[PDB]
Amino acid sequence: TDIMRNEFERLAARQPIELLSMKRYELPAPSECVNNSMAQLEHQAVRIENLELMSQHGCNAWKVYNENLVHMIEHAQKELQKLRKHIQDLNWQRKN
Amino acid sequence: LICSISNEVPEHPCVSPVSNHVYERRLIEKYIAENGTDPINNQPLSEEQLIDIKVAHPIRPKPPSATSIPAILKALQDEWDAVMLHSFTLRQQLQTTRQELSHALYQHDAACRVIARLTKEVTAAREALAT
Amino acid sequence: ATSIPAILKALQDEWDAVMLHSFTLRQQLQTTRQELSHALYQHDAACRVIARLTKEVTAAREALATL
Amino acid sequence: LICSISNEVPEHPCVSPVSNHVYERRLIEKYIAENGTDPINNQPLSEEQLIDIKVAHPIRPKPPSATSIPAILKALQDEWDAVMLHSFTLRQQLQTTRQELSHALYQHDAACRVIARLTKEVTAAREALATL
Amino acid sequence: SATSIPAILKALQDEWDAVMLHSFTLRQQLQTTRQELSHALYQHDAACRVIARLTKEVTAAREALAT
Amino acid sequence: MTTEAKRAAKMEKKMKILLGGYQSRAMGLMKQLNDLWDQIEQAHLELRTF
Repeated sequence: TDIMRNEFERLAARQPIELLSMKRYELPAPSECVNNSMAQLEHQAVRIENLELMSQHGCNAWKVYNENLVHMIEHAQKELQKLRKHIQDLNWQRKN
Repeated sequence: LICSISNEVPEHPCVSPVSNHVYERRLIEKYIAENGTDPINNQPLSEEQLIDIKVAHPIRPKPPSATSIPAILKALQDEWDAVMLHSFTLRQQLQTTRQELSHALYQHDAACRVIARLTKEVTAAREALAT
Repeated sequence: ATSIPAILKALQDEWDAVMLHSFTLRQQLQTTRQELSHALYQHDAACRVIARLTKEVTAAREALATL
Repeated sequence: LICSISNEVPEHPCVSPVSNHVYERRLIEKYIAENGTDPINNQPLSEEQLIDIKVAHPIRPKPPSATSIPAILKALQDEWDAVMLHSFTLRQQLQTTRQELSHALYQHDAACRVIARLTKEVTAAREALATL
Repeated sequence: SATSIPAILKALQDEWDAVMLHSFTLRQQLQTTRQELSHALYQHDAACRVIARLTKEVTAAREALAT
Repeated sequence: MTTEAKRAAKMEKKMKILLGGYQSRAMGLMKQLNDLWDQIEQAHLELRTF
């Protein structure tokens, strides 16, 4: 019950083929390229800016996610116990 | 800690007041517009009925070796591969469960007829000893 | 039409359906597994009724036969 | 990860359904038994209204990572929304340079007519005086 | 459009590829308009030094005409 | 490209050294969570069975 999204998604999975991305930026060639050069400079600047931003977030946050992921994990295994205790009781009852 | 629709770790979790279950806002907002009821309990629920919750925020460490290039090419490609080959394999799992359902119920009803056939057999054999 | 910001908005809107579809597909997945599990357990449970019944029926035969 | 009332790491988290915030069950239970209210917003709340944290249901999740499709899409918003501000830094600075260039080229065009007349007048004064 | 989805992947690739160059071309033009502006400021201040010597040659001429 | 990507590679390798360890740390946690969510359903299913 979805729009166009479902038609191309089901076709991609059925055919077993992922849609090709931009295989351009990595290769390139020395000696149109004035634009391609100016793309690279801006991208590099963003990476430094993103790297600083990423490092800046990673630098202090690098472990913040881990702290949150440990609170998320322990909650599941508490449920595992609560389910374990009910079922055991039921089994015991049946046995008796 | 997770969303009860997609299997996400929500960025803006919101709880419904009819059934205490945390959903990611976008996914619960979509369900209410599709059909105005709670997805789990099938109880009447609206967009105003929801209550947004707050937490210390979730942090993902963007890989150190990251850029516009892998994020456009390699990472996004793997995400639509992993979505495609999983749901196709999940559709394969649902098809076999229904086939293995039919082998279960037939073998069950086959056993019922054996019991019914042996219930007439045993008590009449015991009755014959009484006679 | 061929801009940029709304393409990402469109990408969200189609994903919003993807999540809603995966939910209803999983509900029926697990809700059917409950019927599968309760049946298989109760089947092999009802199967042990026969094993018991067959051996008693058998005991009634040699008893009456030898008498 | 924290309890908002005490500030400890809660060993039994239960989320309220009036002010969305993760409280420790043993702490919030005593707050409700004191008076039927939510500590933050002071809205009415009972013990049955409070709900423990649970595994969603039957859909399996994975932790929040950079791979995950939704986290990757919200990343590309950060990319473009930051690059859009990068364009303002160059659009705003261009409107100062071209505005200073416009007044500079006007002062150049207003001045060079006076250089042309003094080169005329100082040579005309040398043409006049030398002949006499 | 109905547009194939594998193609929509390569569109978003091209559109980011285009915006990266449309941001680059707009920055090197800003640096060269400021650079060519700085070449005008040197000529502006160099010209008003050359007018001071030309005014002296006119002042020297007005003294000789009087004599 | 020279100035920025050299800074990027320095920023990356400085981050990577600190964060590839924290990535591995994070990845494990995520995997564990996923696994748990898998045991949760089997116990709920078996709870409703029993």
